[PDB]
Amino acid sequence: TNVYADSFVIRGDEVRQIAPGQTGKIADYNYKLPDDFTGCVIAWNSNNL
Amino acid sequence: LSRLDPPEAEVQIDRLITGRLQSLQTYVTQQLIRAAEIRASANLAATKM
Repeated sequence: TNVYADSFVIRGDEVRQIAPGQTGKIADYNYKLPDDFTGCVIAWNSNNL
Repeated sequence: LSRLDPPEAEVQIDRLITGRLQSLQTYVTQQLIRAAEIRASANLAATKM
């Protein structure tokens, strides 16, 4: 029906916090995914930019 | 519910739900069989009266 693309830049080892049911600082206070999240999480290193 | 977060708690709650539901279904089936037996006995008693 629709697709929402959420764009942000994150520090490396805490990228694992972006997933359903995760706990952690980014998942807690910055970007919480729902436990029944349907979608894809796409990330890449951006030290060049 | 006090020890675990919702995503971690859910898998335990599902096991408890399945177990208790199976126990309750077994109880209801046993009660149905016993009710059939008692119905036969009650029909016999009504005929005897």
